[PDB]
Amino acid sequence: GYIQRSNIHEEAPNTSVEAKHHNKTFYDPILDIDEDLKDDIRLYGRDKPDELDFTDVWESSYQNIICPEYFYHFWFCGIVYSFEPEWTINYPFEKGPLSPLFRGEHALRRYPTGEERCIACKLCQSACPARAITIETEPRPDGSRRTVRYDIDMTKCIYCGFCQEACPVDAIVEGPNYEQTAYLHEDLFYDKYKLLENGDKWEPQIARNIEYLINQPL
Amino acid sequence: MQNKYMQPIQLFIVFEKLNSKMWISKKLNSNHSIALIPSNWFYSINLFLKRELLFSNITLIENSAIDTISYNLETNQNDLDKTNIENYFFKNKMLVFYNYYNYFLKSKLTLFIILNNLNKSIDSIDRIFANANWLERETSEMYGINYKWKIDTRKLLLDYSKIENPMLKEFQSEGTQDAFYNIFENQVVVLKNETVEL
Amino acid sequence: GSEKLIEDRPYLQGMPYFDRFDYVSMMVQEHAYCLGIESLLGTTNYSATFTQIRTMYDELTRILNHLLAVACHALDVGSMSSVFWAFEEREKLMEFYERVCGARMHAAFYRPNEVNLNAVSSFLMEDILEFSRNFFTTLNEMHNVLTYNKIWKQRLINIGTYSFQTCLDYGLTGVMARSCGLKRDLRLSKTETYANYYYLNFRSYTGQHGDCYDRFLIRMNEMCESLNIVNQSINKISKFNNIVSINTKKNILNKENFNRQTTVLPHLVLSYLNKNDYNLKNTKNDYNSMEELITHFKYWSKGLKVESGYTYQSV
Amino acid sequence: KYNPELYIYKTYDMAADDPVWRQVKLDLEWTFENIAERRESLGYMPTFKGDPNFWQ
Amino acid sequence: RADMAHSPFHKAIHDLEDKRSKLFPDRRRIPGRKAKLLLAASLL
Amino acid sequence: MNHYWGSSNTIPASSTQNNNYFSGGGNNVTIRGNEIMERLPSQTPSQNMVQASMKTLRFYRKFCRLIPFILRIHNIGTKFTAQQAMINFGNYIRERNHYRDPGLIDHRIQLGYELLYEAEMHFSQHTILMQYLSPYNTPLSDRGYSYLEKVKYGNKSKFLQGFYKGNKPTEF
Amino acid sequence: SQRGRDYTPSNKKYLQPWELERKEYVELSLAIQSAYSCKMLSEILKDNLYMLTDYQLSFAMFHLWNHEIPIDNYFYNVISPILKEYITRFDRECNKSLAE
Amino acid sequence: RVDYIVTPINAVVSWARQGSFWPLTFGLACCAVEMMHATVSRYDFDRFGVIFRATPRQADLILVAGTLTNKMAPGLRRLYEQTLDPKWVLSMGSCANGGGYYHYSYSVVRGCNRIIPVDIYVPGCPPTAEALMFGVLQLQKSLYRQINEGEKKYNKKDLTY
Amino acid sequence: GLWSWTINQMLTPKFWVHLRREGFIKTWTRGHKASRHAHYVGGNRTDGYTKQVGEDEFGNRYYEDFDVDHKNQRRWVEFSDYFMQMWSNGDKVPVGWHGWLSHQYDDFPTRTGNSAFVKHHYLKQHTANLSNTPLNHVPQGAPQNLNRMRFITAQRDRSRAPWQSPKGEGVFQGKKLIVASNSPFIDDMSIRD
Ligand code: SF4
Ligand code: SF4
Ligand code: SF4
Repeated sequence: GYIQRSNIHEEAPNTSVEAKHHNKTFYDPILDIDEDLKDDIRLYGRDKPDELDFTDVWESSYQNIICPEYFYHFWFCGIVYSFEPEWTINYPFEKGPLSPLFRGEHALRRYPTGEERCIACKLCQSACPARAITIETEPRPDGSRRTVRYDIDMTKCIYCGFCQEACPVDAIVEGPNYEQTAYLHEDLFYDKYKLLENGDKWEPQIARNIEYLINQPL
Repeated sequence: MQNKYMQPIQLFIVFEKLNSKMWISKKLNSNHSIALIPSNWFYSINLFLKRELLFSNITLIENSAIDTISYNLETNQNDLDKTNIENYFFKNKMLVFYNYYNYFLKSKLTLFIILNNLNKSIDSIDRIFANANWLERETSEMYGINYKWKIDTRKLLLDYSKIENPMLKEFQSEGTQDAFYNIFENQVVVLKNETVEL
Repeated sequence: GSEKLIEDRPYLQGMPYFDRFDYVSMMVQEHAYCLGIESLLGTTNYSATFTQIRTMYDELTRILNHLLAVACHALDVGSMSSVFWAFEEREKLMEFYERVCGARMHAAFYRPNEVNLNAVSSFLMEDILEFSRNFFTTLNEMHNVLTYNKIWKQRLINIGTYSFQTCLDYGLTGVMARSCGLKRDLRLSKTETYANYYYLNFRSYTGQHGDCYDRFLIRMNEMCESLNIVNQSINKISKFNNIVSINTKKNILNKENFNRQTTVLPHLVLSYLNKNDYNLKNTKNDYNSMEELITHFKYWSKGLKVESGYTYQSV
Repeated sequence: KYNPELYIYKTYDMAADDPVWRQVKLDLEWTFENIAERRESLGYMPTFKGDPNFWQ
Repeated sequence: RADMAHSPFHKAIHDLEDKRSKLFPDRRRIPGRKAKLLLAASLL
Repeated sequence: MNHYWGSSNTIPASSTQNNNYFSGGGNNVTIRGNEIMERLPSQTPSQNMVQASMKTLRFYRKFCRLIPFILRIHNIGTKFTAQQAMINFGNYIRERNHYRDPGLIDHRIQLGYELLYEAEMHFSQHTILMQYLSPYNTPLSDRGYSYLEKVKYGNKSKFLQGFYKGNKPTEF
Repeated sequence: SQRGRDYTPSNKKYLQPWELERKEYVELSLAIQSAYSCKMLSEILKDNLYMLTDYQLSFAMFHLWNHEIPIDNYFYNVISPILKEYITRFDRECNKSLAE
Repeated sequence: RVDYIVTPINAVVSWARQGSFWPLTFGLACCAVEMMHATVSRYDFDRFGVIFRATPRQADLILVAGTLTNKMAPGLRRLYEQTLDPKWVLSMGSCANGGGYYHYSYSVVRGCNRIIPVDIYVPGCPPTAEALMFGVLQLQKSLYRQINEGEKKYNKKDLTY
Repeated sequence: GLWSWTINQMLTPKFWVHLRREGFIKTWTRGHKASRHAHYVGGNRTDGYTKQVGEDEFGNRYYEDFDVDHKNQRRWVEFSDYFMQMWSNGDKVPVGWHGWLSHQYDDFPTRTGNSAFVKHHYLKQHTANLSNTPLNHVPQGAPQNLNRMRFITAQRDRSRAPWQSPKGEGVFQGKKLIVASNSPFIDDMSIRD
């Protein structure tokens, strides 16, 4: 490609008995018997052996008369594999393993004083891949850069967390809330107040997750 | 690019009538070469590729059209060269690129055909390469490239009872027709598309 | 309309569209998009290459796709439990993957030329090794019922027998090309090797019949060789040796070191080879550097400009 | 082409049906055992502990 | 090479005899033996 | 011939006889074929507007010959009569009579034949296929008509009628 | 890569990574990390002499130590001269490389 | 004097209908892939009794999982009509909810509610298996409760008049 | 709903200890609270009952035992509300216990003293799903929204605020109806010295 190699062949490691990496029991005589079957033309094409053998006749007889597939399958798949423990998770009584980076319910974070973290930089709206985040912002009565409306259409929101990734003041976050099933498609259209309440409900775990994530590069 | 590479000048040698223009760049791999070809000797080129030693071991990898009508160099305008695919596309109205892989030579070839006729009609390689049937069907359904003497002209991906070319520079993202449920008809009807804008 | 959907959006704005293209394999498409973006940018993701995370994610995606294909084929043939087993394995794989992006099947962690170096844990590598052991056990259990069953054999033997010319005419590739006897694979091609297969040893199996049983055997052998290659790639970024005391021969094991805790150091290669870039990334941030703030703004508002040109990248 | 290497499914263990696969399995077991022993040597493990003062 | 025996990066090539014996089969499948046994048993 | 319009793609009248014990035959010009249309070859290139017009007339005749079966199968005969549907389709075709490119005409003919075959295969919903067959400027004959506009805008010019209605929503 | 390019270092004492294409450096690093034989490593280093780097040499040494790769007559003959040349080419900004 | 037995009968009917909320084996895209993962052993929908039925004539729960396009809306309406009554509908995934990433696509139905009536919606794109299970549980609880929602008023004898 | 704890499960020292400690009501209610397995009732180890790791604000009790046969079944929670087999839902968990129960972080909510999560003033109590319930989130412009008219008026007034025309009787200086302007700003140049 971009470099030059002289010896095209990559030689196998030296198999000397005195080699430090000489792998004892690398080849097993009880296992490596492929040399016996290395000449089988049937494994290489539609042709058959130049002369059939009593071994082949006996194998075909076992395959056909005995019908041994059923017995072997019942013994292995049923009796043996039925004895393993259950991997099912008690969903109503327990929760599955959720990673810290779980992009859950979109929410609006805030500073510890409670002031709005959103600085109306429009980064979330310019970063929503489907433009699922809508912002309408005007100067605040005190003069702060805050939006008069902040809407997230969950019908068109992929819950991707890109707004959180590109958030300039850590305002938009993806809380662990995943049970956000809505009985109304209109109710699914979350807004500024709804997002603020959702962040208020789950701020603590969100704060712990934020601290842990910041500590990752710190 | 430390591998053995050579221009497939045999194409122009066999043709003996077409001025060969080949391009090789490091943006693609070391075995990718792109050449412009006239639409007149297009079926002839396809047959010659399909049935020639050192080239018969080839398979069509992809095929896609480019609406060169509105493709314009956004930045670094003064940096354009005199042998640039960008200049060539700016010159023409559409560019059909067919990319094949030759296992015998283990290389990648990209034939780019410049289309300027208003009908956008070109010959069909479906009768040459089997995979070209569905590919050319999708290409015609999306860009309107008329594959003359094609095996099948049936629609591929466009919605039923819809006559449009969404993969065109003129077509807006939202389209024009949207389907709702007509209670007066007790079935799905189609009306004009009134979409929400950002 | 994913084509126009991506074409009407910025380069980063169309990123998750690749995951929706190949639903079963969302990491291979993202890796292909990243490689193509780098080729258009004329560069390569040094951190992604040095971390081998691209190779590990591609191997995990390939294993998941193989498990899903085996489950679907078994369900169609009539085997109803292999689907459940492959689904448990895929659930474990998706749980491992979500630790890097937070989603089970649409991760979209791979960026064009940037890597989220913070989201790298050695515990992930240890769990990957444990999952590799579990997946070997599961593959043995699956082969115990599908490889030798006479019903499955008669349902797949000489079924859909294709050939070299047949594949060439329609451009059948991948497992189909392998079963057709064609030894074509972009991973092991010198002019087409992408991320990490050009220097690692892996075994690829090609069928001599081109049938359904051949395709199934190709899938199973691909899963096994993918497990082996993943183990090798994990070892490549592993610190197998430690300083041993000259007095006697006892290893001088630290007491307050992640190396003492975990043998895997996901940052060792990048730190040793690209210490300047590693320090620049670990030190300066957009919350601290005005230039980094401008970079964050441009990447989130207009995106990095790409030079004009047409390229084609295959993964 | 003149000296093929054929992997033949012969044993009930697909890993046993390939010497390289058996070696990989043994290596995985050895690595797991070594990591477990190295962790057991310390007898205690540091872990990330958040603090309410961090959200000051 | 990790694909050939006695690989340099194997790191697990020291006294694996007991584990290998426990984790691998110890008998080869003699062709037709089970066939003859089952057929004779059925007849008898 | 091996085509969807081929003579051999006709459903036999009897389970053992094509048409009768004395002669064969079947109905495929006005009804669907025996098997699905595997391929739809592109129309031969016509270098003359005369040939293009002949092809267009042939397509119109073919569409008319299946208008009865199309209306009967879709249960959409109440919307308009077969002659009414033919007249509406003729008006729609006249709307595109300005074309002068043989290649564009051939492409349009191929697309129309494909759409008709899709309708012949019932792959498309009847409520959507009614768009092409609906009357151009008359109410649907399957529902009542209200002459509120004709009465209120009696003898009112088009400009005045448009000004009285409003081109956009009056609330926003 | 090398076509229409000169591998000469800009500092005239040591070649920094900024002077070569990143793809070439990445490929060299991967090849060094995947060198499982002393002869193979020697061949790779000799072939890539025009674009060799001190960081790459340090990585090769680290890999040899970690993998416990045996140092043989190839290491004593080929690796020794290139290593000596690199050491003679070292400087004060080669603290990490020299120490490693 | 018919509501006394009917109320126990209504409760038994609600329990039975909740116990056999069979999802329709009709999936399209990544949301349906997640739903299929929710049918896996790890996510035991069989614990709640959800068994996939292939035929709409024998199905009760319509798990609309995937993106709806102009070439599939009439088929979806026909399937919804062909679904045996009583029926419930749950749209899983953003595409099934409101198109999601393709909300501005010319080949997108722009919402499944405009085609067929939907009872419940799931937000995730794709929703987690746990999210789908929670949505199914909420739908089951609503169906059990909706049978006797107190629509009738109680007379002076505490009897629904 | 009978036999929450079977004889085999009741024939263990753990069952006797729990019954003597927490009473028959609590012993029986645990089987109806968070039934996961008949052999996992109160824990997998038979030597005793797993201790209560914590309690949720909604009365839920969270415990953890490492003796379970499934790795993903380490920590469990028993809810207080158990009207039916499928009455409780996965939305009743508190925000603090959600991270611990989902293995998001090994930190667990603490009642007092050192707390694994911050305690700010703007904290609001987490509530279950309000969908299909009267407490559902109401958008500003929904039809059922009792004040959607005000929101619509405000949105329209952003760029299309209507002119406040006279309404009723008023003075007329000729054909010009006499009405005073209502501009909040005051023209100082007209009234200054
Ligand atoms: S990035 Fe954060 S601060 Fe900026 S507009 Fe978006 S939510 Fe507000
Ligand atoms: S999570 Fe993703 S799709 Fe949803 S609003 Fe944020 S950026 Fe947009
Ligand atoms: S909503 Fe998301 S996960 Fe579901 S089908 Fe659409 S893109 Fe895929």
